[PDB]
Amino acid sequence: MLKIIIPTTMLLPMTWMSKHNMIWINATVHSLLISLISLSLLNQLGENSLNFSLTFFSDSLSAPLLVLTTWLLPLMLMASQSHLSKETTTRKKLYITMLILLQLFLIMTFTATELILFYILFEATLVPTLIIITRWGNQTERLNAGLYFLFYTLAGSLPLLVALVYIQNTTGSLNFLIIHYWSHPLSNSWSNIFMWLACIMAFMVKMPLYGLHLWLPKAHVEAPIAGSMVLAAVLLKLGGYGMMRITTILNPLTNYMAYPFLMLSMWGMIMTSSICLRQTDLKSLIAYSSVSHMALVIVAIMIQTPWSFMGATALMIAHGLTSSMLFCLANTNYERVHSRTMILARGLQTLLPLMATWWLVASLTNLALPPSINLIGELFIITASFSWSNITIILMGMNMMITALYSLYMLITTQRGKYTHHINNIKPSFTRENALMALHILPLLLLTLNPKMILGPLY
Amino acid sequence: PTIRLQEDPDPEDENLYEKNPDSHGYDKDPIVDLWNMRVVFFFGFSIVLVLGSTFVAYLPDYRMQEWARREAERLVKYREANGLPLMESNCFDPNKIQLPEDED
Amino acid sequence: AFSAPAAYLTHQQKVLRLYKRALRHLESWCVHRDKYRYFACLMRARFDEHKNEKDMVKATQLLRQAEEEFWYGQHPQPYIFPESPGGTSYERYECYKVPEWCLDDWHPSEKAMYPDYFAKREQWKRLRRESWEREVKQLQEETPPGGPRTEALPPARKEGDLPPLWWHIVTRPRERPM
Amino acid sequence: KRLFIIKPSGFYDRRFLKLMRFYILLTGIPVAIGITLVNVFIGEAELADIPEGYVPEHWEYFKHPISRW
Amino acid sequence: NVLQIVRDHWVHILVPVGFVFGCYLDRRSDEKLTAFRNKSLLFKRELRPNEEVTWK
Amino acid sequence: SDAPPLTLEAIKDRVLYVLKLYDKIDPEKLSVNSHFMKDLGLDSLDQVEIIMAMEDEFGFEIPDIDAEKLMCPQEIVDYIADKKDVYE
Ligand SMILES: CCCCCCCCCCCCCCCCCC(=O)OC[C@H](COP(=O)([O-])OCC(O)COP(=O)([O-])OC[C@@H](COC(=O)CCCCCCCCCCCCCCCCC)OC(=O)CCCCCCCCCCCCCCCCC)OC(=O)CCCCCCCCCCCCCCCCC
Ligand SMILES: CCCCCCCCCCCCCCCCC[C@@H](O)O[C@H](CO[C@H](O)CCCCCCCCCCCCCCC)COP(=O)(O)OCC[N+](C)(C)C
Ligand SMILES: CCCCCCCCCCCCCCCCC[C@@H](O)O[C@H](CO[C@H](O)CCCCCCCCCCCCCCC)COP(=O)(O)OCC[N+](C)(C)C
Ligand SMILES: CCCCCCCC/C=C\CCCCCCCC(=O)O[C@H](COC(=O)CCCCCCC/C=C/CCCCCCCC)COP(=O)(O)OCCN
Ligand SMILES: CCCCCCCCCCCC(=O)SCCNC(=O)CCNC(=O)[C@H](O)C(C)(C)COP(=O)(O)O
Repeated sequence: MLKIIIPTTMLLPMTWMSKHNMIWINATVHSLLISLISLSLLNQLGENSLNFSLTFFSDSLSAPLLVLTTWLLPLMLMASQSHLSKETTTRKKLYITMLILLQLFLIMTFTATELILFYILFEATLVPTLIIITRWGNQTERLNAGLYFLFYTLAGSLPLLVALVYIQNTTGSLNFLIIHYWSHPLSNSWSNIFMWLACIMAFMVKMPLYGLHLWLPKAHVEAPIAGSMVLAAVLLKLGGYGMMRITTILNPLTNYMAYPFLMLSMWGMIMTSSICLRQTDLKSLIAYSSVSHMALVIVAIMIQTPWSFMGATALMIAHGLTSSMLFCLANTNYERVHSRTMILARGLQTLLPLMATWWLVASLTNLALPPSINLIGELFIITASFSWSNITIILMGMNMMITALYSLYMLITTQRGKYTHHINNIKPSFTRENALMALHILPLLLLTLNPKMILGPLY
Repeated sequence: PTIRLQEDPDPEDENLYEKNPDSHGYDKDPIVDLWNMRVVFFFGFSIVLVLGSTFVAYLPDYRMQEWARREAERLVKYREANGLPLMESNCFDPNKIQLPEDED
Repeated sequence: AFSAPAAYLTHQQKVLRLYKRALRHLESWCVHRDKYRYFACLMRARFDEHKNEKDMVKATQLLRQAEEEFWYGQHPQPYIFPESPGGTSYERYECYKVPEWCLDDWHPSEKAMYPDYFAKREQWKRLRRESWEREVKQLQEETPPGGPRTEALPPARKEGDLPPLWWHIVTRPRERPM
Repeated sequence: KRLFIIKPSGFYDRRFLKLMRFYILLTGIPVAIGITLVNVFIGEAELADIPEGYVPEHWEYFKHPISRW
Repeated sequence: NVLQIVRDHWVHILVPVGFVFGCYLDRRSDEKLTAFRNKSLLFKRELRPNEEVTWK
Repeated sequence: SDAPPLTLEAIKDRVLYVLKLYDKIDPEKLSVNSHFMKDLGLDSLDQVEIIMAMEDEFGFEIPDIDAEKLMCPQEIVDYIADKKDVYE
């Protein structure tokens, strides 16, 4: 597994020893090659994981997450080099260093065998993200956003640490293989109830769960483009991965402790999806669609069935790709008109025909058009929820209807109608932006032909 | 002075097409910009997208799906000829199980 | 849509608009031309019956009762001209109207075709550049200190002058741009 | 008479599309030719019984030549 | 002339060799987890008359 | 194909044709520059009917604010030419 880690670490001295006008080229090429190397982890077994060493292992759940993480870095570098043009050389290298450190932390987080090491890396991912948001964000709110990002997460994860070192003191180990094999039921007691809460709330805040999702519309909106791309595509999935990993110790306590979270998720799906209908900020609309999509992953993980776990894995990957593409698409317009108001620039299909096609495809994948993997994950979760209770079809059905409404609305407001008369600085699309959209959308469509690669360990 | 400080005016954004009408939007320097475009296109579309997709398509069956199909065919053939049930209700043999003493 | 609106409509304007609207809805009800001619002459007679009323209270009351009559008796599906605001071709060609400033972003290979068109465009751009300060000066001098009372714009009063704020009216895309 | 049609600059979209097409084909066409040549001249393996006293290599458990490689 | 290329393009070999080194460090790791090599109840096997280990 | 490229002379011809078909206005007296009120002694109500007849002739609707002002056939021709983008 060091054959991926060490090349990623070499991106730092390579970036710092590069010419002033060659950092973007070198970083992009070598991060793409690291993605190529990362593709080898998709060769998974049917029975157990790829146990590289005592420290690192790879499973059918973490391999697609690793591939998405490595694939996202070149796209972030491509999306960042436009608005960082006037920046000094050393600050450009510092921004690229922040991105490389984030990738390194995420790669180790997804493959750590022991839960304390996983916790340390999963918390270390906060520092580069906060620095990115609060140093390179554009507005004065970016400071407050940073605080919201910092303290929502930590207030959730500080109990988790206390739980973890507690568990090792009673079971003897925090190794995930040992934890899974030597698993024992959780009794029905107040102490076990609070241990269950300490093991779960940290991940719930990362998803985030409706009710503790306030930090997200601030952090994603105020962040720079690469910050929001990594926040939506990978950092939200840390909660899903951690919940999937930690659920084994939780049973049979999860059957009754999951009710408040299932109610919050199944209602906040409707709440945030409807919030998207009345949103004057385009980037804020895209951010809220993420909460609406992750409510479904929370439901799938809480109900604890093989179909739900498969659906949650597929939906996490598909949402990562689609939300990253949507944030980039909004940034293309922002770098033209310098405002995130959705109705400021209209009728753009007339002026930018191919970027309109990109918008249409992104909106189609957002509303889970078959046979996209967005739809595969959504439908698997809906089927498992129907098994859990038939009445769920009403809530699930309603969410689907609303999701299509605010997606196409987002399409109709920005692309159709007539272009505003005063704006006259709308330049033709650059090759960089078009390629950035294509490198988002082509892997998404290609994953339809081999969905077993993104369906997790329950396939 | 009714201004609170000495400050630069906010500068207007630069159009890359003014000096490089075929600008690709990667860099101000035309040569560096063109090589950024070529390197992104080659290493993203030609290498990772095509060769990576081909590599993933032809991955060996380490998930043992064809193996499981073959084993299932073997046991279905064997059981049907024998007249034994196609599938067994209990995965683990009863003889090796020691239930508690009595039902009460 | 070309004339500036006024602060209000006078009584004469209101009754004329009512006459036109009632005639159009009557034509919607009376499909055939002879029947429309008959009842339109009856409508004109009904309007002429009080043509020279001098009691403005009585005239206003009569106009109000006429409005109440029309609203009850209006056709729920009035005929609309195809390109009128309610018609079936109202904004059909707006997707084809492209602003002329887009031509500035054409690649030089695109501009290599149509050399005469772009030479004429350069002359038009020079004309627009050269007369802007005179138009601004004219507007400032003509308008009152408080500000302009109405949206009416003045014509060019000197010889080599263009009417102020003319570029976007003149360079309208087209009604059938493609 | 023929009139001028005011359009946004279509040069850059067309250039991007032909660049993407070329850079995809540059490797895709050789890959397709290689795959079909391998298929035609080096077919899939044939399922056989393991000869007595022979331990197959791990790659000898797959039937497609590319997967075996 | 070799310096005009090498002195400004050597940063292009950091990640490749960093990959190669990484692979090496994996193999050495595999040499510390051989306590059950050819000892599992599922894959225990008589060695071929020339081979020394079932895997490296 | 579609409708021919309608020209200025055609607009003038159709406007004068419609006016000459109006019983209130005699054909010999009517001129392109004739005012509908001073020259023809026509009331405001009468004027509205002419505008509606022009709408029916050319198949498009003239807004009331725009319509009231048109007092000469030349004015109507110029308005129609401006709407249809007629330059000869
Ligand atoms: C354009 C830019 C925009 C980009 C768009 C976005 C894309 C982004 C980039 C993505 C990169 C792609 C990566 C994917 C790689 C995956 C490749 C792969 O896995 O290959 C699998 C597959 C090969 O499977 P395999 O496991 O390798 O072979 C197994 C056997 O052992 C082998 O069987 P065999 O040994 O018995 O013989 C088979 C052999 C031999 O074939 C033959 O010779 C037999 C032909 C019989 C013809 C019979 C008459 C002809 C001759 C008669 C006359 C001669 C004699 C008489 C002379 C006198 C004349 C009268 O042929 C082959 O091996 C097939 C060649 C494979 C080509 C694969 C194409 C993808 C390459 C990857 C790169 C693509 C990049 C684009 C560039 C593409 C360049 C082309 O490739 C296929 O394409 C199979 C498709 C066959 C299906 C037929 C159609 C079925 C219709 C059902 C659907 C109907 C519903 C409506 C929907 C219709 C929509 C179409
Ligand atoms: C906005 C987003 C916030 C995040 C949402 C987190 C939700 C956390 C909710 C925790 C789920 C359940 C907690 C404990 C399980 C039962 C709680 C209680 O209501 O049920 C009865 C509990 O009995 C009594 O009701 C005691 C609880 C009453 C005192 C607690 C106050 C709860 C009020 C709600 C506070 C708001 C929670 C969030 C704070 C910010 C069960 O009856 P009983 O048979 O006797 O007890 C069996 C439990 N045993 C086995 C451990 C013994
Ligand atoms: C511009 C104009 C557009 C229209 C014109 C284009 C012309 C048509 C071209 C489009 C082709 C249509 C596709 C038709 C389907 C045929 C392809 C199919 O056969 O290949 C699949 C194979 O597809 C691959 O399995 C999926 C590729 C995996 C995608 C990975 C993306 C690369 C990595 C990028 C990083 C992104 C991060 C992802 C996070 C997880 C079949 O899978 P499989 O049933 O097995 O094959 C059986 C035989 N085998 C097993 C021996 C090989
Ligand atoms: C962004 C906001 C997120 C908020 C997350 C905070 C909630 C975390 C859940 C509680 C955290 C503390 C739990 C302690 C760790 C559990 C380990 C454990 O098992 O210890 C228990 C002890 O459990 C406790 O003592 C916990 C009691 C609570 C102490 C601190 C109170 C915190 C507030 C409680 C309610 C809030 C929790 C839900 C709020 C959700 C977020 C709004 C039993 O051990 P023993 O003593 O050995 O018993 C067996 C032998 N006698
Ligand atoms: C299907 C249709 C539904 C039915 C609609 C019902 C409508 C009511 C029918 C009867 C109409 C009335 O009451 S009529 C309105 C009642 N009041 C008056 O008429 C006041 C006097 N009007 C004038 O003095 C003006 O000069 C003027 C007459 C406008 C001419 O102006 P010109 O000559 O200077 O253009």
